[PDB]
Amino acid sequence: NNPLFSPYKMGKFNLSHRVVLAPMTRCRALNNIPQAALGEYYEQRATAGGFLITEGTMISPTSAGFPHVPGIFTKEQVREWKKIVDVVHAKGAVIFCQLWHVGRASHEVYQPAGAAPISSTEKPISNRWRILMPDGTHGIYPKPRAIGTYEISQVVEDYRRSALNAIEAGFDGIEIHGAHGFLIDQFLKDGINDRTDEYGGSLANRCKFITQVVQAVVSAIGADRVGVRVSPAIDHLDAMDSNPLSLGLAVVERLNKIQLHSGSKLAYLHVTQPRYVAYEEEEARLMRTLRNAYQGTFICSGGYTRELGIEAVAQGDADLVSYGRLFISNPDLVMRIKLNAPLNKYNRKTFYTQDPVVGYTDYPFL
Ligand SMILES: Cc1cc2nc3c(=O)[nH]c(=O)nc-3n(C[C@H](O)[C@H](O)[C@H](O)COP(=O)(O)O)c2cc1C
Ligand SMILES: CCOC(=O)/C(=N\O)C(C)=O
Repeated sequence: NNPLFSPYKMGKFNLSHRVVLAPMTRCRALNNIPQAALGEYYEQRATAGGFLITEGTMISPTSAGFPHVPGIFTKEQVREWKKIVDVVHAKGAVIFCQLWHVGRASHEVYQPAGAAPISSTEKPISNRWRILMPDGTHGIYPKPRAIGTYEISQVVEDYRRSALNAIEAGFDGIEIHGAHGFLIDQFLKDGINDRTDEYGGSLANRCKFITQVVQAVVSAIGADRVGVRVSPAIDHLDAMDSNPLSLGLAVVERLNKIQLHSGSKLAYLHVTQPRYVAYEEEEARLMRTLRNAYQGTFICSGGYTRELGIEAVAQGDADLVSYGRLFISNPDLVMRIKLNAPLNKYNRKTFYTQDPVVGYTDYPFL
């Protein structure tokens, strides 16, 4: 029997199988408003008892660094998300909204009034990386503005309000994007965070921001509706730490403590496999070390296949396995994995284009 199709209780959510739609930015949410195309896309991939995580979603007007990504900070956005959540729920799926602030991984073109993006630091991403522009060219990451503690508290409140908005739209929960060199990771990683106040220096201080964000959303909507994504070891946007495993374990310790204090477990911890990039024994052991340390559900992501996902669940390395690129090109990926049916190729050229159909909803079913 296939271990990916054993049921799993993710808190109060009864999942029928362990194949998860990973969060993926696709840039079809024109003008940051969820569009009907998103409803068709998520409906195609929804299954009864299956778990879906949305594309990263803006928590505020300054949180974007990609074109046409959805927000959930306005009532117009909430109204349009509600239509998408309804069609997914009609298929029996569980769906979480990923809350995403890019921090310094932005550009004047994505910021109100062309202002500088915000970060923990004034250090820019280096010129080894270039940002996708709305016209399909690539631009230069600018120097960010380093925020003070008042502004940090405002950003935490943006997460809190967005979590409440997600519940209003009908989402089952939210995921905190704390990975991949974006705003939260710019506080976590000692290769970025050069602060001398209470949010920088020590490992404890670098973990303060993610702790406050998670506590804020747990207080607002309940721990069992909150997932947290991190990537202590990742090659993306100059987000390195001198001791990735200790960083990961410090975050896990904080999450365990939040659960004890709240008297409830989070929905899950979601960790990117260090092998995953946008453009091996030590890697696997880092994943298992974090899993063994965390008191709760563990989702693994990054480079998984049918065989590797089966291995992960069978060996106890993870409870759930999220798939990205193969879910782009296989709307019925869950069914194909169950049947061991051949998978369709994906076309990177249309990952981030705006067409509501081409490269988005026109990948065929079996
Ligand atoms: C087009 C694309 C967009 C992505 N956008 C996000 C995102 O918005 N938030 C996030 O946490 N991860 C994002 N990722 C990472 C995926 O969630 C996932 O971890 C990765 O695709 C899994 O590896 P796989 O593609 O080999 O399955 C993205 C990946 C792709 C390919
Ligand atoms: C390389 C890791 O970064 C990602 O996967 C991502 N978002 O988190 C995007 C928008 O591609």
